[PDB]
Amino acid sequence: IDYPSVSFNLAGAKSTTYRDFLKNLRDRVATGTYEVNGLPVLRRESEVQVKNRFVLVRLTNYNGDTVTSAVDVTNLYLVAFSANGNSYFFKDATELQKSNLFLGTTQHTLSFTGNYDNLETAAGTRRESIELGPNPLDGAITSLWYDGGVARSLLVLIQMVPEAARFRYIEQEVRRSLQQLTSFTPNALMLSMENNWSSMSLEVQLSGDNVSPFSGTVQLQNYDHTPRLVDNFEELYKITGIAILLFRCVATKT
Amino acid sequence: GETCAIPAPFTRRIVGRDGLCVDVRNGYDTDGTPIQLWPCGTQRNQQWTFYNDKTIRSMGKCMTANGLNSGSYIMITDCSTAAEDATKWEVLIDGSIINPSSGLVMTAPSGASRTTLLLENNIHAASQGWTVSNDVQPIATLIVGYNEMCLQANGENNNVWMEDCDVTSVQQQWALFDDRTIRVNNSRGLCVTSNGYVSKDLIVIRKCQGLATQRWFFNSDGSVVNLKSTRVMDVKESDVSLQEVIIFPATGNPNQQWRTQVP
Ligand SMILES: *[C@@H]1O[C@H](CO)[C@@H](O[C@@H]2O[C@H](CO)[C@@H](O)[C@H](O)[C@H]2NC(C)=O)[C@H](O)[C@H]1NC(C)=O
Ligand SMILES: OC[C@H]1O[C@@H](O)[C@H](O)[C@@H](O)[C@H]1O
Ligand SMILES: OC[C@H]1O[C@@H](O)[C@H](O)[C@@H](O)[C@H]1O
Repeated sequence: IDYPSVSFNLAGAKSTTYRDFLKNLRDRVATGTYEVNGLPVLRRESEVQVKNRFVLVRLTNYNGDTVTSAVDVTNLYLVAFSANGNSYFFKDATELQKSNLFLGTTQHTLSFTGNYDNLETAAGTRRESIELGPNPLDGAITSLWYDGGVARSLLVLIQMVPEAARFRYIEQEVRRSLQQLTSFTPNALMLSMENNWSSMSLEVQLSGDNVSPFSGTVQLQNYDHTPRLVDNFEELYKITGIAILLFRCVATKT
Repeated sequence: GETCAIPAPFTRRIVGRDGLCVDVRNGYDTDGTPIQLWPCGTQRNQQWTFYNDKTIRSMGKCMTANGLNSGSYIMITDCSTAAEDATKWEVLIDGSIINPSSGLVMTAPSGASRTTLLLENNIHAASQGWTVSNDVQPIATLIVGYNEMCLQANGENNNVWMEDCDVTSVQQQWALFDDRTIRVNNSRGLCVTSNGYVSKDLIVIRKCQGLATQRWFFNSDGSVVNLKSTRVMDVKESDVSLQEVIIFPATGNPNQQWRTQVP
Protein backbone atom coordinates (compact mmCIF):
# COMPACT_ATOMS: atom_id res chain seq x y z
CA ILE A 1 0.00 0.00 0.00
CA ASP A 2 1.87 3.04 -1.31
CA TYR A 3 0.14 5.51 1.00
CA PRO A 4 0.41 9.17 -0.08
CA SER A 5 2.12 11.78 2.10
CA VAL A 6 2.40 15.48 2.91
CA SER A 7 5.85 16.74 3.91
CA PHE A 8 6.92 19.90 5.74
CA ASN A 9 10.63 20.73 6.08
CA LEU A 10 11.42 22.89 9.10
CA ALA A 11 14.66 23.72 7.29
CA GLY A 12 14.25 27.47 6.92
CA ALA A 13 10.54 27.09 6.21
CA LYS A 14 8.39 30.21 5.88
CA SER A 15 4.85 30.81 7.14
CA THR A 16 3.43 30.60 3.62
CA THR A 17 4.98 27.14 3.48
CA TYR A 18 2.95 26.13 6.53
CA ARG A 19 -0.31 27.30 4.97
CA ASP A 20 0.33 25.12 1.92
CA PHE A 21 1.56 22.13 3.92
CA LEU A 22 -1.75 22.12 5.78
CA LYS A 23 -3.78 22.63 2.60
CA ASN A 24 -2.18 19.47 1.23
CA LEU A 25 -2.78 17.39 4.35
CA ARG A 26 -6.33 18.74 4.24
CA ASP A 27 -7.17 17.93 0.63
CA ARG A 28 -5.69 14.47 1.15
CA VAL A 29 -8.68 13.79 3.40
CA ALA A 30 -11.12 16.39 2.07
CA THR A 31 -11.83 14.13 -0.90
CA GLY A 32 -15.48 13.19 -0.48
CA THR A 33 -19.08 13.81 -1.54
CA TYR A 34 -20.45 15.59 1.53
CA GLU A 35 -20.28 19.29 2.36
CA VAL A 36 -21.93 21.78 4.72
CA ASN A 37 -21.70 25.55 4.27
CA GLY A 38 -18.35 24.85 2.64
CA LEU A 39 -16.56 22.75 5.25
CA PRO A 40 -16.34 19.05 4.28
CA VAL A 41 -17.38 16.04 6.36
CA LEU A 42 -14.56 13.48 6.47
CA ARG A 43 -15.62 10.02 5.30
CA ARG A 44 -16.27 7.19 7.76
CA GLU A 45 -14.71 3.75 8.20
CA SER A 46 -17.90 2.22 6.80
CA GLU A 47 -16.92 3.62 3.40
CA VAL A 48 -13.13 3.97 3.50
CA GLN A 49 -10.86 1.66 1.50
CA VAL A 50 -7.90 0.00 3.21
CA LYS A 51 -5.78 1.66 0.54
CA ASN A 52 -7.13 5.15 1.26
CA ARG A 53 -7.76 4.93 5.00
CA PHE A 54 -4.49 6.58 6.05
CA VAL A 55 -2.19 9.42 5.02
CA LEU A 56 1.46 10.01 5.96
CA VAL A 57 3.09 13.26 7.07
CA ARG A 58 6.85 13.81 6.75
CA LEU A 59 8.07 16.42 9.24
CA THR A 60 11.78 17.19 8.90
CA ASN A 61 13.46 19.12 11.72
CA TYR A 62 16.38 21.56 11.41
CA ASN A 63 18.96 18.77 11.68
CA GLY A 64 17.55 17.16 8.54
CA ASP A 65 16.03 14.25 10.47
CA THR A 66 12.54 13.40 9.21
CA VAL A 67 9.66 11.73 11.04
CA THR A 68 6.54 10.45 9.29
CA SER A 69 3.16 10.03 10.99
CA ALA A 70 -0.06 8.42 9.76
CA VAL A 71 -3.23 10.48 10.10
CA ASP A 72 -6.58 8.69 9.86
CA VAL A 73 -8.51 10.02 6.86
CA THR A 74 -11.70 9.54 8.88
CA ASN A 75 -11.07 11.46 12.11
CA LEU A 76 -7.68 13.01 11.30
CA TYR A 77 -6.15 11.33 14.34
CA LEU A 78 -2.53 10.33 14.79
CA VAL A 79 -2.34 6.54 14.77
CA ALA A 80 1.42 6.03 14.56
CA PHE A 81 4.79 7.43 13.45
CA SER A 82 8.14 6.14 12.17
CA ALA A 83 11.75 7.30 12.44
CA ASN A 84 14.88 5.42 11.33
CA GLY A 85 13.11 2.20 10.39
CA ASN A 86 11.32 2.40 13.73
CA SER A 87 7.52 2.57 13.84
CA TYR A 88 5.47 3.06 17.00
CA PHE A 89 1.80 2.22 17.62
CA PHE A 90 -0.42 3.00 20.62
CA LYS A 91 -1.81 0.48 23.11
CA ASP A 92 -5.13 -0.07 21.34
CA ALA A 93 -3.95 0.64 17.78
CA THR A 94 -6.58 -1.17 15.71
CA GLU A 95 -4.78 -4.10 14.07
CA LEU A 96 -6.12 -2.71 10.78
CA GLN A 97 -3.40 -0.06 10.63
CA LYS A 98 -0.36 -2.10 11.68
CA SER A 99 -1.21 -4.62 8.95
CA ASN A 100 -0.43 -1.90 6.41
CA LEU A 101 1.16 0.94 8.38
CA PHE A 102 4.91 1.27 7.86
CA LEU A 103 5.03 -2.33 6.64
CA GLY A 104 8.73 -3.12 6.64
CA THR A 105 9.93 -1.47 9.84
CA THR A 106 10.63 -2.63 13.40
CA GLN A 107 7.22 -2.37 15.05
CA HIS A 108 6.70 -0.91 18.52
CA THR A 109 3.87 -0.43 21.01
CA LEU A 110 3.55 2.38 23.55
CA SER A 111 2.08 1.86 27.02
CA PHE A 112 -0.44 4.65 26.36
CA THR A 113 -2.97 5.55 23.66
CA GLY A 114 -3.77 8.39 21.28
CA ASN A 115 -5.84 11.04 23.08
CA TYR A 116 -5.06 14.10 25.22
CA ASP A 117 -6.69 12.55 28.29
CA ASN A 118 -4.08 9.79 28.04
CA LEU A 119 -1.14 11.59 26.44
CA GLU A 120 -1.08 14.32 29.09
CA THR A 121 -1.09 11.53 31.68
CA ALA A 122 1.85 9.63 30.19
CA ALA A 123 3.93 12.81 30.42
CA GLY A 124 3.07 14.18 33.84
CA THR A 125 2.09 17.38 32.05
CA ARG A 126 -0.94 19.09 30.50
CA ARG A 127 -1.19 20.76 27.10
CA GLU A 128 -1.54 24.11 28.88
CA SER A 129 2.14 23.68 29.77
CA ILE A 130 3.63 22.13 26.63
CA GLU A 131 4.83 24.87 24.28
CA LEU A 132 4.49 24.92 20.50
CA GLY A 133 6.27 26.62 17.62
CA PRO A 134 9.34 26.23 15.35
CA ASN A 135 11.87 25.17 17.99
CA PRO A 136 9.43 23.17 20.14
CA LEU A 137 8.49 21.32 16.96
CA ASP A 138 12.15 20.60 16.21
CA GLY A 139 12.91 19.34 19.70
CA ALA A 140 9.71 17.31 19.67
CA ILE A 141 10.74 15.81 16.34
CA THR A 142 14.19 14.94 17.66
CA SER A 143 12.80 13.45 20.87
CA LEU A 144 10.88 10.99 18.70
CA TRP A 145 13.61 9.99 16.24
CA TYR A 146 16.10 9.81 19.12
CA ASP A 147 14.23 8.83 22.28
CA GLY A 148 11.84 6.54 20.42
CA GLY A 149 8.78 8.66 21.13
CA VAL A 150 7.03 9.84 24.29
CA ALA A 151 3.74 11.68 24.91
CA ARG A 152 5.04 15.25 25.28
CA SER A 153 6.70 15.29 21.86
CA LEU A 154 3.53 13.94 20.25
CA LEU A 155 1.40 16.53 22.04
CA VAL A 156 3.28 19.18 20.04
CA LEU A 157 2.85 17.68 16.57
CA ILE A 158 -0.82 16.84 17.13
CA GLN A 159 -1.79 20.45 17.81
CA MET A 160 0.78 21.63 15.27
CA VAL A 161 -0.37 19.52 12.31
CA PRO A 162 -3.70 17.67 12.39
CA GLU A 163 -5.39 20.01 14.85
CA ALA A 164 -3.76 22.79 12.82
CA ALA A 165 -5.74 21.89 9.70
CA ARG A 166 -8.97 21.23 11.58
CA PHE A 167 -8.99 24.72 13.07
CA ARG A 168 -7.54 27.60 11.04
CA TYR A 169 -7.20 29.54 14.30
CA ILE A 170 -4.42 27.28 15.55
CA GLU A 171 -2.87 27.69 12.11
CA GLN A 172 -2.46 31.48 12.19
CA GLU A 173 -1.20 30.91 15.73
CA VAL A 174 1.64 28.63 14.67
CA ARG A 175 1.98 30.79 11.56
CA ARG A 176 2.96 33.78 13.70
CA SER A 177 5.44 31.67 15.66
CA LEU A 178 6.94 30.00 12.59
CA GLN A 179 7.57 33.41 11.03
CA GLN A 180 8.54 35.31 14.19
CA LEU A 181 10.63 32.33 15.33
CA THR A 182 8.73 32.59 18.62
CA SER A 183 6.86 30.11 20.81
CA PHE A 184 3.67 29.99 22.87
CA THR A 185 1.29 27.80 24.87
CA PRO A 186 -2.36 26.88 24.13
CA ASN A 187 -4.74 29.37 25.73
CA ALA A 188 -8.16 28.71 27.26
CA LEU A 189 -9.71 29.37 23.85
CA MET A 190 -7.40 27.40 21.56
CA LEU A 191 -7.66 24.52 24.03
CA SER A 192 -11.45 24.52 24.37
CA MET A 193 -12.01 24.89 20.63
CA GLU A 194 -9.98 21.72 20.09
CA ASN A 195 -11.75 19.84 22.88
CA ASN A 196 -15.17 20.10 21.22
CA TRP A 197 -14.36 19.08 17.65
CA SER A 198 -16.95 16.31 17.83
CA SER A 199 -19.58 18.45 19.56
CA MET A 200 -19.24 21.39 17.19
CA SER A 201 -19.24 18.77 14.43
CA LEU A 202 -22.82 17.65 15.03
CA GLU A 203 -24.10 21.18 15.61
CA VAL A 204 -23.15 21.96 12.01
CA GLN A 205 -24.59 18.80 10.46
CA LEU A 206 -27.66 18.95 12.71
CA SER A 207 -28.65 22.50 11.81
CA GLY A 208 -28.00 21.54 8.21
CA ASP A 209 -26.43 23.40 5.32
CA ASN A 210 -27.14 27.13 5.00
CA VAL A 211 -28.77 27.07 8.45
CA SER A 212 -26.97 29.53 10.73
CA PRO A 213 -28.65 28.75 14.10
CA PHE A 214 -27.66 25.70 16.14
CA SER A 215 -30.09 23.44 18.00
CA GLY A 216 -27.62 23.16 20.86
CA THR A 217 -24.55 25.10 21.97
CA VAL A 218 -20.78 24.69 22.27
CA GLN A 219 -19.15 25.49 25.61
CA LEU A 220 -16.09 27.33 24.29
CA GLN A 221 -13.85 29.55 26.42
CA ASN A 222 -12.20 32.97 26.27
CA TYR A 223 -8.63 33.85 27.22
CA ASP A 224 -9.87 34.76 30.71
CA HIS A 225 -11.44 31.30 31.02
CA THR A 226 -14.84 32.99 30.72
CA PRO A 227 -17.61 30.83 29.14
CA ARG A 228 -18.38 31.63 25.50
CA LEU A 229 -21.30 29.53 24.28
CA VAL A 230 -21.45 29.62 20.49
CA ASP A 231 -24.88 28.82 19.05
CA ASN A 232 -24.43 29.81 15.40
CA PHE A 233 -22.22 28.81 12.47
CA GLU A 234 -20.85 32.27 11.65
CA GLU A 235 -20.00 33.09 15.26
CA LEU A 236 -18.25 29.72 15.40
CA TYR A 237 -16.07 30.04 12.29
CA LYS A 238 -15.20 33.67 12.99
CA ILE A 239 -13.62 32.49 16.25
CA THR A 240 -12.33 28.95 15.70
CA GLY A 241 -12.19 29.06 11.91
CA ILE A 242 -13.03 25.38 11.53
CA ALA A 243 -12.12 23.85 8.17
CA ILE A 244 -12.83 20.16 8.78
CA LEU A 245 -15.95 18.40 10.10
CA LEU A 246 -16.02 14.99 11.79
CA PHE A 247 -18.98 12.95 10.56
CA ARG A 248 -21.42 12.79 13.45
CA CYS A 249 -24.57 12.48 11.35
CA VAL A 250 -26.14 12.93 7.91
CA ALA A 251 -28.54 15.70 6.85
CA THR A 252 -32.29 15.21 7.26
CA LYS A 253 -33.83 18.20 5.49
CA THR A 254 -33.14 16.40 2.21
CA GLY B 1 -26.09 5.81 8.22
CA GLU B 2 -27.94 7.86 10.83
CA THR B 3 -30.20 10.86 10.21
CA CYS B 4 -29.95 13.83 12.58
CA ALA B 5 -32.19 13.98 15.64
CA ILE B 6 -35.00 16.43 14.86
CA PRO B 7 -33.85 19.59 16.71
CA ALA B 8 -36.03 20.60 19.65
CA PRO B 9 -37.44 24.11 20.25
CA PHE B 10 -34.50 26.32 21.22
CA THR B 11 -34.78 29.95 22.34
CA ARG B 12 -32.38 32.67 21.18
CA ARG B 13 -32.22 36.41 20.44
CA ILE B 14 -32.03 38.23 17.09
CA VAL B 15 -29.80 41.21 16.31
CA GLY B 16 -29.25 42.87 12.95
CA ARG B 17 -28.74 46.64 12.92
CA ASP B 18 -26.49 48.84 15.06
CA GLY B 19 -26.60 46.05 17.62
CA LEU B 20 -30.34 46.14 18.24
CA CYS B 21 -32.43 43.02 18.82
CA VAL B 22 -35.84 42.50 17.25
CA ASP B 23 -38.37 43.15 20.02
CA VAL B 24 -42.15 42.89 20.31
CA ARG B 25 -43.57 46.40 20.65
CA ASN B 26 -44.53 47.18 24.26
CA GLY B 27 -44.18 43.48 25.03
CA TYR B 28 -47.87 42.80 24.48
CA ASP B 29 -48.59 39.20 23.49
CA THR B 30 -51.86 40.24 21.87
CA ASP B 31 -52.28 39.33 18.21
CA GLY B 32 -51.32 42.09 15.79
CA THR B 33 -48.63 43.83 17.84
CA PRO B 34 -45.97 44.92 15.30
CA ILE B 35 -42.30 43.94 15.51
CA GLN B 36 -39.44 46.45 15.60
CA LEU B 37 -36.00 47.33 16.98
CA TRP B 38 -35.11 47.84 20.65
CA PRO B 39 -31.98 47.66 22.87
CA CYS B 40 -31.27 44.02 23.73
CA GLY B 41 -31.84 42.86 27.30
CA THR B 42 -33.61 40.42 29.62
CA GLN B 43 -37.21 40.31 28.36
CA ARG B 44 -39.72 37.78 27.04
CA ASN B 45 -40.63 40.08 24.15
CA GLN B 46 -37.12 39.63 22.77
CA GLN B 47 -36.54 35.88 23.06
CA TRP B 48 -37.71 33.74 20.14
CA THR B 49 -38.17 29.98 19.85
CA PHE B 50 -37.37 28.05 16.67
CA TYR B 51 -39.41 24.99 15.70
CA ASN B 52 -39.19 22.47 12.87
CA ASP B 53 -42.12 24.14 11.11
CA LYS B 54 -39.68 27.01 10.53
CA THR B 55 -41.88 29.19 12.73
CA ILE B 56 -40.19 31.69 15.06
CA ARG B 57 -42.55 32.63 17.88
CA SER B 58 -42.01 34.83 20.93
CA MET B 59 -44.33 34.78 23.95
CA GLY B 60 -46.04 31.88 22.19
CA LYS B 61 -47.24 33.76 19.13
CA CYS B 62 -45.74 32.87 15.74
CA MET B 63 -43.96 35.66 13.88
CA THR B 64 -46.05 36.31 10.78
CA ALA B 65 -45.83 38.82 7.93
CA ASN B 66 -48.90 41.02 8.40
CA GLY B 67 -49.15 41.44 4.65
CA LEU B 68 -47.47 39.60 1.79
CA ASN B 69 -46.06 42.30 -0.48
CA SER B 70 -42.94 44.47 -0.42
CA GLY B 71 -43.70 46.90 2.39
CA SER B 72 -45.75 44.74 4.76
CA TYR B 73 -44.53 45.11 8.34
CA ILE B 74 -44.07 42.15 10.69
CA MET B 75 -45.97 41.21 13.85
CA ILE B 76 -47.06 38.26 16.02
CA THR B 77 -50.36 36.36 16.26
CA ASP B 78 -52.02 33.04 17.12
CA CYS B 79 -50.18 30.32 15.20
CA SER B 80 -53.47 28.49 14.65
CA THR B 81 -55.30 31.38 12.96
CA ALA B 82 -52.44 33.03 11.05
CA ALA B 83 -51.70 31.92 7.49
CA GLU B 84 -49.23 29.04 7.11
CA ASP B 85 -47.26 30.58 4.23
CA ALA B 86 -46.91 33.69 6.41
CA THR B 87 -45.57 32.09 9.58
CA LYS B 88 -42.63 30.15 8.11
CA TRP B 89 -39.08 31.51 7.91
CA GLU B 90 -35.52 30.66 6.91
CA VAL B 91 -32.34 31.85 8.65
CA LEU B 92 -29.62 31.58 6.00
CA ILE B 93 -25.91 31.87 6.77
CA ASP B 94 -25.96 35.20 4.93
CA GLY B 95 -27.72 36.69 7.93
CA SER B 96 -30.84 37.12 5.82
CA ILE B 97 -34.15 36.12 7.42
CA ILE B 98 -36.02 35.09 4.27
CA ASN B 99 -39.62 33.95 3.86
CA PRO B 100 -39.86 30.85 1.58
CA SER B 101 -43.23 31.88 0.12
CA SER B 102 -43.20 35.67 -0.36
CA GLY B 103 -39.50 35.34 -1.11
CA LEU B 104 -39.04 38.53 0.91
CA VAL B 105 -36.66 39.04 3.83
CA MET B 106 -36.86 40.87 7.16
CA THR B 107 -35.67 44.45 6.70
CA ALA B 108 -34.65 47.24 9.07
CA PRO B 109 -35.16 50.63 7.34
CA SER B 110 -33.26 52.37 10.15
CA GLY B 111 -31.05 51.49 13.10
CA ALA B 112 -32.96 54.05 15.14
CA SER B 113 -34.74 52.60 18.17
CA ARG B 114 -38.42 51.70 17.73
CA THR B 115 -37.93 51.40 13.97
CA THR B 116 -40.79 49.08 13.01
CA LEU B 117 -39.63 46.10 10.96
CA LEU B 118 -41.13 45.38 7.54
CA LEU B 119 -40.62 42.67 4.91
CA GLU B 120 -38.94 44.32 1.93
CA ASN B 121 -37.32 43.33 -1.36
CA ASN B 122 -34.17 41.25 -0.94
CA ILE B 123 -31.35 43.35 -2.37
CA HIS B 124 -28.58 42.17 -0.05
CA ALA B 125 -27.94 45.21 2.15
CA ALA B 126 -26.62 45.75 5.68
CA SER B 127 -30.26 46.45 6.59
CA GLN B 128 -31.20 42.79 6.11
CA GLY B 129 -28.42 41.47 8.32
CA TRP B 130 -29.58 39.28 11.20
CA THR B 131 -27.70 36.98 13.58
CA VAL B 132 -29.60 34.84 16.07
CA SER B 133 -27.89 34.18 19.41
CA ASN B 134 -28.11 34.88 23.15
CA ASP B 135 -24.99 37.01 22.78
CA VAL B 136 -25.84 40.40 21.30
CA GLN B 137 -22.24 41.47 21.90
CA PRO B 138 -20.29 41.67 18.61
CA ILE B 139 -16.97 39.85 18.17
CA ALA B 140 -13.72 41.78 18.65
CA THR B 141 -10.87 40.50 16.47
CA LEU B 142 -8.13 41.33 13.97
CA ILE B 143 -7.94 40.35 10.31
CA VAL B 144 -4.72 38.82 8.97
CA GLY B 145 -4.56 38.75 5.19
CA TYR B 146 -1.35 38.73 3.16
CA ASN B 147 2.22 38.61 4.43
CA GLU B 148 0.75 37.80 7.85
CA MET B 149 -0.14 41.50 8.09
CA CYS B 150 -3.34 42.88 9.60
CA LEU B 151 -5.91 45.03 7.79
CA GLN B 152 -5.86 48.35 9.64
CA ALA B 153 -8.28 51.26 9.38
CA ASN B 154 -7.14 54.88 9.40
CA GLY B 155 -9.56 57.78 9.11
CA GLU B 156 -13.10 58.29 7.85
CA ASN B 157 -13.46 58.03 4.07
CA ASN B 158 -9.98 56.54 3.66
CA ASN B 159 -8.82 53.29 2.05
CA VAL B 160 -7.84 50.33 4.23
CA TRP B 161 -4.43 48.69 3.86
CA MET B 162 -2.45 45.95 5.62
CA GLU B 163 -0.04 47.09 8.32
CA ASP B 164 2.26 45.10 10.61
CA CYS B 165 -0.11 43.33 13.00
CA ASP B 166 -0.25 45.35 16.23
CA VAL B 167 -2.67 43.83 18.75
CA THR B 168 -2.18 46.75 21.16
CA SER B 169 -3.16 49.24 18.45
CA VAL B 170 -6.86 50.07 18.09
CA GLN B 171 -6.42 51.06 14.45
CA GLN B 172 -6.43 47.33 13.74
CA GLN B 173 -9.23 46.27 16.10
CA TRP B 174 -12.49 45.26 14.41
CA ALA B 175 -16.03 44.50 15.56
CA LEU B 176 -18.02 41.90 13.64
CA PHE B 177 -21.60 43.12 14.03
CA ASP B 178 -24.52 40.69 13.85
CA ASP B 179 -26.05 42.73 11.02
CA ARG B 180 -23.14 41.43 8.93
CA THR B 181 -21.29 44.75 8.98
CA ILE B 182 -17.66 45.22 10.01
CA ARG B 183 -17.15 48.39 12.04
CA VAL B 184 -14.03 49.72 13.75
CA ASN B 185 -14.08 48.56 17.37
CA ASN B 186 -13.13 52.07 18.50
CA SER B 187 -15.95 54.11 16.98
CA ARG B 188 -18.53 51.42 16.26
CA GLY B 189 -20.30 53.96 14.05
CA LEU B 190 -18.09 53.42 11.01
CA CYS B 191 -18.49 50.33 8.83
CA VAL B 192 -16.13 48.95 6.19
CA THR B 193 -18.07 50.34 3.24
CA SER B 194 -17.04 49.32 -0.28
CA ASN B 195 -17.03 51.79 -3.18
CA GLY B 196 -19.01 49.89 -5.81
CA TYR B 197 -19.95 46.54 -7.31
CA VAL B 198 -17.51 46.41 -10.22
CA SER B 199 -14.28 44.46 -9.71
CA LYS B 200 -11.29 46.71 -8.93
CA ASP B 201 -13.17 49.14 -6.67
CA LEU B 202 -11.54 50.47 -3.50
CA ILE B 203 -12.69 49.75 0.05
CA VAL B 204 -12.66 52.58 2.61
CA ILE B 205 -14.18 53.21 6.04
CA ARG B 206 -17.28 55.41 6.19
CA LYS B 207 -20.47 55.68 8.27
CA CYS B 208 -22.95 52.81 8.45
CA GLN B 209 -26.27 53.04 6.60
CA GLY B 210 -27.39 49.48 5.94
CA LEU B 211 -25.69 49.87 2.57
CA ALA B 212 -25.34 46.85 0.29
CA THR B 213 -21.63 47.62 -0.04
CA GLN B 214 -21.39 47.21 3.73
CA ARG B 215 -22.66 43.62 3.65
CA TRP B 216 -19.92 41.10 4.42
CA PHE B 217 -20.32 37.32 4.46
CA PHE B 218 -17.29 35.50 5.85
CA ASN B 219 -17.18 32.65 3.33
CA SER B 220 -16.11 29.38 4.97
CA ASP B 221 -13.45 29.12 2.27
CA GLY B 222 -11.61 31.95 4.01
CA SER B 223 -12.60 34.80 1.69
CA VAL B 224 -14.54 37.88 2.77
CA VAL B 225 -16.99 38.89 0.03
CA ASN B 226 -20.02 41.17 -0.15
CA LEU B 227 -23.49 39.70 -0.67
CA LYS B 228 -24.58 41.76 -3.69
CA SER B 229 -21.79 40.77 -6.08
CA THR B 230 -19.40 37.81 -5.93
CA ARG B 231 -16.51 40.26 -5.64
CA VAL B 232 -14.10 39.48 -2.80
CA MET B 233 -12.14 41.76 -0.48
CA ASP B 234 -8.42 41.37 -1.22
CA VAL B 235 -5.10 43.14 -1.77
CA LYS B 236 -4.44 44.78 -5.14
CA GLU B 237 -1.95 42.85 -7.27
CA SER B 238 -1.07 40.86 -4.14
CA ASP B 239 1.11 43.89 -3.41
CA VAL B 240 0.40 45.35 0.02
CA SER B 241 2.68 48.30 -0.73
CA LEU B 242 -0.06 49.70 -2.98
CA GLN B 243 -2.04 50.28 0.22
CA GLU B 244 -5.24 49.43 -1.64
CA VAL B 245 -7.76 46.77 -0.64
CA ILE B 246 -10.44 46.16 -3.28
CA ILE B 247 -13.22 43.89 -4.55
CA PHE B 248 -12.30 41.15 -7.03
CA PRO B 249 -13.88 37.86 -8.22
CA ALA B 250 -12.98 34.76 -6.20
CA THR B 251 -9.65 33.58 -7.60
CA GLY B 252 -8.77 31.38 -4.65
CA ASN B 253 -5.36 33.02 -4.29
CA PRO B 254 -3.76 33.77 -0.86
CA ASN B 255 -4.18 37.56 -1.15
CA GLN B 256 -7.93 36.91 -1.09
CA GLN B 257 -7.89 34.85 2.11
CA TRP B 258 -8.48 36.35 5.55
CA ARG B 259 -8.90 35.34 9.18
CA THR B 260 -10.51 36.99 12.21
CA GLN B 261 -7.98 36.21 14.95
CA VAL B 262 -10.07 37.08 18.04
CA PRO B 263 -9.16 40.11 20.23
C1 LIG C 1 -13.75 47.07 21.59
O1 LIG C 1 -14.26 48.39 21.83
C2 LIG C 1 -15.10 48.45 22.99
C3 LIG C 1 -15.67 49.85 23.05
O2 LIG C 1 -16.12 50.27 21.77
C4 LIG C 1 -14.30 48.06 24.25
O3 LIG C 1 -15.19 48.02 25.39
C5 LIG C 1 -14.63 48.27 26.63
O4 LIG C 1 -15.45 47.64 27.64
C6 LIG C 1 -16.78 48.20 27.81
C7 LIG C 1 -17.66 47.72 26.66
O5 LIG C 1 -17.64 48.63 25.57
C8 LIG C 1 -16.74 49.72 28.07
O6 LIG C 1 -16.38 49.96 29.42
C9 LIG C 1 -15.81 50.49 27.12
O7 LIG C 1 -16.47 50.72 25.89
C10 LIG C 1 -14.48 49.78 26.86
N1 LIG C 1 -13.50 50.10 27.89
C11 LIG C 1 -13.45 49.47 29.07
C12 LIG C 1 -12.38 49.94 30.03
O8 LIG C 1 -14.21 48.56 29.39
C13 LIG C 1 -13.65 46.69 24.06
O9 LIG C 1 -12.77 46.42 25.14
C14 LIG C 1 -12.86 46.64 22.75
N2 LIG C 1 -12.38 45.29 22.52
C15 LIG C 1 -11.09 45.00 22.66
C16 LIG C 1 -10.67 43.57 22.39
O10 LIG C 1 -10.25 45.84 22.99
O1 LIG D 1 -39.89 48.20 21.50
C1 LIG D 1 -40.87 48.84 22.31
C2 LIG D 1 -40.55 48.70 23.78
O2 LIG D 1 -41.67 49.26 24.51
C3 LIG D 1 -41.43 49.33 25.92
O3 LIG D 1 -42.54 49.90 26.52
C4 LIG D 1 -41.20 47.92 26.49
O4 LIG D 1 -40.89 48.00 27.87
C5 LIG D 1 -40.06 47.22 25.74
O5 LIG D 1 -39.96 45.88 26.18
C6 LIG D 1 -40.31 47.26 24.23
O6 LIG D 1 -41.44 46.46 23.91
O1 LIG E 1 -3.31 40.93 -9.55
C1 LIG E 1 -4.67 41.15 -9.92
C2 LIG E 1 -5.62 40.45 -8.96
O2 LIG E 1 -5.22 39.06 -8.90
C3 LIG E 1 -6.12 38.27 -8.11
O3 LIG E 1 -5.68 36.95 -8.14
C4 LIG E 1 -6.15 38.78 -6.67
O4 LIG E 1 -7.08 38.02 -5.91
C5 LIG E 1 -6.54 40.26 -6.65
O5 LIG E 1 -6.46 40.76 -5.32
C6 LIG E 1 -5.61 41.05 -7.55
O6 LIG E 1 -4.29 41.02 -7.02
